[PDB]
Amino acid sequence: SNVPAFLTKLWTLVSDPDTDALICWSPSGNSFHVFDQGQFAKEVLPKYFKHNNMASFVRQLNMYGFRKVVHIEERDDTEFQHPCFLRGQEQLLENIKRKV
Amino acid sequence: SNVPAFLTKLWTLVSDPDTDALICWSPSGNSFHVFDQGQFAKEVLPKYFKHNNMASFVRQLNMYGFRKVVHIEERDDTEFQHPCFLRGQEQLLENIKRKV
DNA sequence: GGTTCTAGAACC
DNA sequence: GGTTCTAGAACC
Repeated sequence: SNVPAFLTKLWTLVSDPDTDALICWSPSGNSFHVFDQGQFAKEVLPKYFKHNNMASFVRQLNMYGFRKVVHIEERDDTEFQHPCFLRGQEQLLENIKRKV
Repeated sequence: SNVPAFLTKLWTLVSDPDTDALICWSPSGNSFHVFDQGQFAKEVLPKYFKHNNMASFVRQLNMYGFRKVVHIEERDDTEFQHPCFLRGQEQLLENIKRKV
């Protein structure tokens, strides 16, 4: 396949029991969460990407069409969502498209 | 004076010995640094602002014309700068202007 | 106005 | 293309 390396890395990042303490799939599998935003940034992002910044990780998620899921009004949790980014459906990452 | 509350809060945030471990003036006084970005976010921002997010703190700094100082190529440090935001010159915060 | 979310554009 | 920096616009 010729899927972008961001998405195969995201898939791996999320899909990793050892990682699940800081970023894991939602129990249904239609979204993924990230806890302790700043530790994840510091302790996980560099092992997959060429930086250590949540800001820059998020920027990609937006560029590939992901949208944050809003938690409405403590709870240091950030969740993201894309229709073709589903736990049972790895072959759907091919269908994701970065906007250029 | 009728200076915006963001800037009086920034001034206080930076200018506080107890805070200086996570955000302090540059030794000359022409800029301010922030260390351990994520802890500052979590442990300081909420005591001055209605959130706990660096992203949203930065956004204001940009809105009031601050510009990040680039550290060029480990070093978990972020520095910001504004010509009318100087340690000896509190009365110059009146001269700062948010773009609208 | 402050906060949050997303995106533009420059620099790699 | 990925990263960084800043800003637009909607929602409060």
